[PDB]
Amino acid sequence: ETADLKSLAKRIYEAYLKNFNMNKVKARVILSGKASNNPPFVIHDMETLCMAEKTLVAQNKEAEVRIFHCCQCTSVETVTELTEFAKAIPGFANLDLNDQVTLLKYGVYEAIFAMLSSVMNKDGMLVAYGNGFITREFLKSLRKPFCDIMEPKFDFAMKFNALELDDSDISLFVAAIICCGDRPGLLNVGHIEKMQEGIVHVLRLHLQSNHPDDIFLFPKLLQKMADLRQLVTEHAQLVQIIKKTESDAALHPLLQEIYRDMY
Amino acid sequence: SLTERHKILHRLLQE
Ligand SMILES: COc1ccc(S(=O)(=O)n2cc(CCC(=O)O)c3cc(OC)ccc32)cc1
Repeated sequence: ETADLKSLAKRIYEAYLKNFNMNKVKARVILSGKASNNPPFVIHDMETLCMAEKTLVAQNKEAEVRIFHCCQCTSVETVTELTEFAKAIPGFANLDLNDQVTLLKYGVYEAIFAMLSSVMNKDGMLVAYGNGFITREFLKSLRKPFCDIMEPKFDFAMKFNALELDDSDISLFVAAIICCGDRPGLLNVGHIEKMQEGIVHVLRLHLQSNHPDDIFLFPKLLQKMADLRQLVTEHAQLVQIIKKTESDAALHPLLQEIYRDMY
Repeated sequence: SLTERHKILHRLLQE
């Protein structure tokens, strides 16, 4: 394995490109309307929401619950993609299957929030594969609890985006997020922490070639990782609240088992 | 156990 370090960065990156439909370089041209005369449809109020829903699946309750369910769809799609992505990290499939699951369990949402930043700016975010753009303010204007779910993610994304990472950076970051040695219930820690060490080692080298001026970019990234942990724990608890006191808020089974006893 | 309390996930893990 000391051998596969040399192309480890390149390896992780192209797993990222292979496995994630939407990426930062794609989101960024869309959000900058430079490739196109035809911007995403803007969902900024209840009416424009209803307009977009007309595209249908191509149920049906209150507006928040409708938005809620649609997010789960993207979440499921991303968890799945991350699953494939992790299998591609050298030594991940060689791990105890009960460890392959706890790594994903605790890591998916951290990585999801990290990758979300790519489709976000201070005013909103791309949805439906970049065809839509739902505003931050609209989401905030939602009611009681639902208006509280996305906002902290915007807050994180704005600071994370100021680091100006590219996908080759982000892929490694996500890889490191995933191979975390201190997750609960991990069987053979040592092997994993060894995995961690190698990824962090190529990450740091990569940051130094890629962002030579940003001397402490790597420590900055370490703190982002801590921040993401806190973010995910908080999100986990909000989603539980909503799971308790919201009848129509059904949770897709794959996500049911992820939150199920996390934080 | 985990492999049990994480059915779908587990199934994804294996090919
Ligand atoms: C468009 O892709 C995504 C992917 C993820 C997220 S998220 O912030 O994590 N997020 C997740 C849920 C439901 C639970 C789950 O999906 O796990 C949710 C509900 C909301 O109510 C208005 C707002 C944001 C939400 C947003 C967009």
